[PDB]
Amino acid sequence: ENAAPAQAPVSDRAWALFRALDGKGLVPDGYVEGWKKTFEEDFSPRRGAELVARAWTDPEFRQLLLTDGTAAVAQYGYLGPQGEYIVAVEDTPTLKNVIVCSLCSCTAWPILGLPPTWYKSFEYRARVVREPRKVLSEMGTEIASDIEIRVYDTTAETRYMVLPQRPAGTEGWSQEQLQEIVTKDCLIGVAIPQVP
Amino acid sequence: MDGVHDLAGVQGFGKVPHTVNADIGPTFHAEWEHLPYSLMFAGVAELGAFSVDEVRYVVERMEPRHYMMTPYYERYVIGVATLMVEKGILTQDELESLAGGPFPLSRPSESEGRPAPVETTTFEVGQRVRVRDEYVPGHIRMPAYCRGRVGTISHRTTEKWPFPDAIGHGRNDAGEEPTYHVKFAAEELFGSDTDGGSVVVDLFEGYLEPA
Ligand SMILES: [Fe+3]
Ligand SMILES: [Mg+2]
Ligand SMILES: [Mg+2]
Ligand SMILES: [Mg+2]
Ligand SMILES: [Mg+2]
Repeated sequence: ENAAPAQAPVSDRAWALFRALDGKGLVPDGYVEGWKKTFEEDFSPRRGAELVARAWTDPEFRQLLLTDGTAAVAQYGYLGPQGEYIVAVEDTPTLKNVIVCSLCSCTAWPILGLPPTWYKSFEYRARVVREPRKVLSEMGTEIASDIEIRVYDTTAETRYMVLPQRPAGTEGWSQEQLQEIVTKDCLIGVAIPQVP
Repeated sequence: MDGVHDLAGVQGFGKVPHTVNADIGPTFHAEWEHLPYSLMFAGVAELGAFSVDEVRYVVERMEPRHYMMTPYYERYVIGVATLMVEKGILTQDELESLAGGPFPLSRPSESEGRPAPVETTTFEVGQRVRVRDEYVPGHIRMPAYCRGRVGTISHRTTEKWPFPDAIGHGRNDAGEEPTYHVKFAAEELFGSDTDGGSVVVDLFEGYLEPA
């Protein structure tokens, strides 16, 4: 009762699917290898960090990023699969934004990178929509009592990034220096950028 | 589809398995893990055999206990394989022969889907809307926590996309609709039983009505 179905090892099943399609000429030469390289090397939260650092140091770009995220991201050439319509959401002294896909794993892949295991977890998908303060607290981020938390559930084609507040102690830093402290977790919204 | 995948608001789960900025390791933790997404794109972009919406729906169609015990990337191996069989591109026999053992698939659909709604409204930023009190057995991009609830429009998309309830079943009548960022107060969704502020759901026009 309630037992798992019998299954071949997952690696055997995944490669069986590949071989079945490949053996029928349906997968172009180097196709999955090309995607693997894109997923590993191109789609990256370093891109989102670059966008944040630019917005932090360039008021005109900040306004573009917050009004037409797609156009802002296009300037850097970072539009892509699962990142064609972008909206950046602005943290403020009274507002903390957090992103989830409660229904599966929807993420702005090209600028955040593929979602991490934890973001796709049933724990995150179930809980962050209902108790984001406790979830963030458990994850190591204390959100002050006077700050509204707003959770964006990625339920359609909008793909989100958080523009976090710029921390004190970073005044005059270069874009490279600022990029370094904007992590994947800052872009998802579960972390606040940290100054050493 | 009111399946177990509609997890938002479910109670009883433990801690999220992460502390902020912890090392998450490589993109792929096993040598096969890039295959489900890559073969999804082969199916969508190269073969034109199915839509991304159909991939979401076929994963929703996993038997519920099967869904709950299956790691993320493996669900997409199962989902893409299922679509390839349903579309007549592959057989389950050849998948199991190549796999060297059982390769159970998602369950057949119990709905033919539905067309893009005929009667909808163009909403404006600041307008109050209610999520249509409707039950859809096939694919839908409305999490149950917002069904029948009232919120305010914060954004209307400048692009339009096929209605998921249609294209998620490979129907010819998905049309196109914009979506709306609808902001709900936490208390509208979970009463006193929430510690949040607001939740913004990105909802197709066809899921909404004036409040
Ligand atoms: Fe998702
Ligand atoms: Mg300053
Ligand atoms: Mg300097
Ligand atoms: Mg439900
Ligand atoms: Mg297993």
